[PDB]
Amino acid sequence: ARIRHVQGDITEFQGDAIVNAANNYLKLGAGVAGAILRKGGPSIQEECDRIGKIRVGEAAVTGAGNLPVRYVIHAAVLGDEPASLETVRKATKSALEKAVELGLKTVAFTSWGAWVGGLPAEAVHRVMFEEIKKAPDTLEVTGVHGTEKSAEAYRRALLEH
Repeated sequence: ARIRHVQGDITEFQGDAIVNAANNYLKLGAGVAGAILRKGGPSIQEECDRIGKIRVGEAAVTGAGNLPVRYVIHAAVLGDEPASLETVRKATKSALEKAVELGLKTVAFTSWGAWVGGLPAEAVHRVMFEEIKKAPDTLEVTGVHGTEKSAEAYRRALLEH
């Protein structure tokens, strides 16, 4: 799938879905998840509770409440097991699979930086980008970054070569 990198708040993404990095228990806390629970509203955690625990490396879909997407795809990168490059690979793949199953066209991810601090940053990026590349061209993926400097740096890396 094609990727485009922009600066923004992922909770303001106007497309079909956002991916929320998650624990496998599917319980929301602070950060992106906190913005989701506040701006999305109570229905998101309520539906996560309905789904129940999933395995690390899996994903699960909820509605998005008052957010301007249709779905939140929760990607379980850690929880009852630690994050690894394999859990990152699996969770990314699983999230993309849910998007494809739902027949979606536009899906946003963050860098997942706040979930992978003990892993090598460049390898995390490589694993995620490889999974996104393998996804069908029926998907357009947006990488949402906190700053313009970072968004542009990610675009720059796609020239290289």
